[PDB]
Amino acid sequence: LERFELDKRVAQRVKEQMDTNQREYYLREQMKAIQKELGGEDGLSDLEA
Amino acid sequence: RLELPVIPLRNTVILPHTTTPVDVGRAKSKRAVEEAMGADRLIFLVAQRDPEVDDPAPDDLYTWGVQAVVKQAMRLPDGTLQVMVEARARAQVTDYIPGPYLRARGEVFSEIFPIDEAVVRVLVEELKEAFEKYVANHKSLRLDRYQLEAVKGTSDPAMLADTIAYHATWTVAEKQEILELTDLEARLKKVLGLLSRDLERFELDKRVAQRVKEQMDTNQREYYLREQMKAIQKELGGEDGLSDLEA
Amino acid sequence: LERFELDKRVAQRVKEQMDTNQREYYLREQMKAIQKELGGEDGLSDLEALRKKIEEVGMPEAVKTKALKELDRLERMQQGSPEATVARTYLDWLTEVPW
Amino acid sequence: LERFELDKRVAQRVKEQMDTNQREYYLREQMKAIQKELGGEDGLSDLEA
Repeated sequence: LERFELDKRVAQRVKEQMDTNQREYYLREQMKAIQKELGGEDGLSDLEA
Repeated sequence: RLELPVIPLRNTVILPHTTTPVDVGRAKSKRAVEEAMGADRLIFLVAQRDPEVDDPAPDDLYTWGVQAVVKQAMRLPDGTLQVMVEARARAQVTDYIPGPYLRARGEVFSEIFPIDEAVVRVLVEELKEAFEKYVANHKSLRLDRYQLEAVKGTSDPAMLADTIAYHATWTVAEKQEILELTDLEARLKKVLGLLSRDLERFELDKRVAQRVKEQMDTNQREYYLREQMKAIQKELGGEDGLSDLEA
Repeated sequence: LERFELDKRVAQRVKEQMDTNQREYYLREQMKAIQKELGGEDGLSDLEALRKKIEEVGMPEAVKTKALKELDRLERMQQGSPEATVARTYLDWLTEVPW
Repeated sequence: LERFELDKRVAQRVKEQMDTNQREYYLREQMKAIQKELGGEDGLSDLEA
């Protein structure tokens, strides 16, 4: 029964690891989407200039 | 003019002519409701000082306010005295004799009256289409959707602004700068501008939601394609990255 | 008509400058929440003290635009680094000298 | 009563040391089977070496 309790415990730790990985991916793409919308006015790059 | 108890608040700003439940959950303040019934059942609602304190003080009010009045005599047996109000009109303070219990020496109401009413007609129909599509857009409001279909037909831009700008969330200092002028049709313009900024931030949210989704689908496509490349190297196999190692 | 419309276009620039820069207020508010949940604190109180100290000391406006082009390469990276700390201390050394 | 209190406490902490053994043992079982399926039985030979 201790073995089964240990299985539930590592099951929950697994699922939480997944969801923080997923949301941190989501939010870095949020950040860069917002970011290039902000830098929308300037589209000129240094090498093209 | 009849001095009235300024009954203290948590965060809620009231506009005139609106039935509103005020939940007096403070034993420093329910006795101010006893003093309100000892003051012709009358209230004078002045805004609580921002970021909140829990003390009725002279350093915990503002420089305007409105009067209200009891509608239900509701007791809650937990330390709260629920009062139903309806705000009258805007006035101010002659002598705020401080507290417990706080009062202001009451005024008469500030009485501004509409001229230039066809611009008000254009701005009421702009308000109408604006609030219409505001309800249609912001579904984070979860609003009652059976009401402006009933109350569209009136022309009372005071009461129109009251009930229309009442139900919807924008912050406390904006409630202040509506509450804190005698200027009428400019504050109607202010409400319309609030609606405009609502629609603006709505559409900017939409835009960055779409940029999110296309970056997601792009990364998934690029992963699928790099696996197509790997497996093509596999089923060519003569081009193994390995017989060079055995050689 | 012509003078009223001069004042009208003045109020047009008033409205659109308020719209645009309160709109960027909204967008940086979103970046506050995002940087919080990913890293530590509100970006460890970064890029807000620098942004409020560029506008207040001095300065010639070419220096100010030069600094605002250096805040934008710290919107792309904050981790580490052997790369972003050089521009960080560069703009620090810029903003701290007197005008 | 006192001597048998001593016996019961020392035996229960014998079971506590057995609980430490069961924790580290069973989790070591799980982690080495996972480390094996991340290996080919090599990556299991050379790391123990």
